[PDB]
Amino acid sequence: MNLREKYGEWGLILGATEGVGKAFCEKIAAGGMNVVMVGRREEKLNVLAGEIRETYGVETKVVRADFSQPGAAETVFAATEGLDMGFMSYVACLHSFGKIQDTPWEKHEAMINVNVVTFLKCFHHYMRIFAAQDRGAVINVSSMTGISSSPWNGQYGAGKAFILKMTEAVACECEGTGVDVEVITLGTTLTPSLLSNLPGGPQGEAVMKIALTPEECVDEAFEKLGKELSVIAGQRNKDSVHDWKANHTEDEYIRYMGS
Amino acid sequence: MNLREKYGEWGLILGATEGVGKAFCEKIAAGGMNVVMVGRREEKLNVLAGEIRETYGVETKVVRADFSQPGAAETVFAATEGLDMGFMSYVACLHSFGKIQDTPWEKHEAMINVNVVTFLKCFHHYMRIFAAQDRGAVINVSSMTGISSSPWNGQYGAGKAFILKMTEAVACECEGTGVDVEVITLGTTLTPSLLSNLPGGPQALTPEECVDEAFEKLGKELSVIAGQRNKDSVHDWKANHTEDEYIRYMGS
Repeated sequence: MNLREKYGEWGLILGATEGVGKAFCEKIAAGGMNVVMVGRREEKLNVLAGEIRETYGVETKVVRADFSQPGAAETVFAATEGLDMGFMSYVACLHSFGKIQDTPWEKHEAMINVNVVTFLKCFHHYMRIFAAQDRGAVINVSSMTGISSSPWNGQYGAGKAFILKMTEAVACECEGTGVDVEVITLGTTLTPSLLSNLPGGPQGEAVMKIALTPEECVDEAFEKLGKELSVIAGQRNKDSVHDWKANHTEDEYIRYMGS
Repeated sequence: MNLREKYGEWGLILGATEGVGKAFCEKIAAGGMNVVMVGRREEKLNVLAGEIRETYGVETKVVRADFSQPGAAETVFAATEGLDMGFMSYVACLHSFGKIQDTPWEKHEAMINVNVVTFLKCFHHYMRIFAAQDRGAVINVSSMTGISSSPWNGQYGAGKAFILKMTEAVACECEGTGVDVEVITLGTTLTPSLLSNLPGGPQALTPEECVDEAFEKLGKELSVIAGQRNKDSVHDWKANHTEDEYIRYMGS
């Protein structure tokens, strides 16, 4: 049985053009689902949509929305109305370097909108649909910064922790229903974002000993969907988190991040 | 002698706002030079200028210029006219992920302008000034991609190799003159931009460390690779492997 048969006709990827987003689109398309792909870069989404259609033979719908902006979620809801929905993933994230006081309120609000408000509007709306039909799946993406905290980029971890804890709660609520919910928590992931800050050196190599590909993250999330509630992607990351939790104080972990 | 006494009154940092550019600004201000700080993000430049004046008590001149655009160099030259110039560093770079055919021509021409044309215009203009007065210094910044190549970001490596080999040539030309020229080649450097892309660890040199090494070797060494590990890694790629293996490794 494939994802279309198990969960429903269309899957919604919220933040579809970067690495992990793109890999979600490809995975659900390979699983037979038609793909609603959402993000701010419409041209890039259109290219990806054509690639998905040509590679997988599924239908696509491209929705331009900026998740930092008011009305983004409503744009999405209008785009999916009348579709048989089987899947949602919230992938988008916004962070911004700076101490709390050095980041202007407008940017803080943008981050709240991406990581908290648009996130929850979408999660709530599609959970209503999935719960009413007693059928569907959600995999939301968090970050190890949601566990460690993120000094000098405080809202990264704060927002990702909101996503983590909200999704953990809902994952538990859905046990023994027809809706399967999971949060997958990512560490350092191989993106063009990353590679373009790795211009050379053995230190460039040292990052790949602990970087996962977007595909391996998505593969692990789907392997555990409906079995585990809260997953840390990759073995090394699981063990690293466990060693921080078990053998160090909270302060040591925070301070390590801030060092 | 501090930098002021050795080379001259004003230093010009082309690409002053990001990590390495900022480190150059602080270093030359610490060495007693007034700082011409150039880049596209004028608000950010003004903040840095304020910090430099506040900390070091040197003069600053902020020049808004976009090095991808024609006439950027000529904007900078107008700003430095009448200043006693001692130092220049070309720090700015522009890269763009994609196979050569997938990058639009306009973007290719922008990269050419940032990495080659504006670079060389500035290098030529300020070398004329330094050579005529027989004093001055230039430290240009290259990248290990200029050595390895950069598959899926071809113009980055190509442009950085242009900067590398041009600066190497000029560094040699200046030996035994009052002008000291150096190229410092950087690998992965510890910046906020890198750290934001390492959410799960590890949590390399800092820009400050790279700039410190460059100034330590200025007038002694022509072409420096920043950091001991990077020097050893490039040696081993050069000595123990074919050129193709190194290229394929970067592409993998």
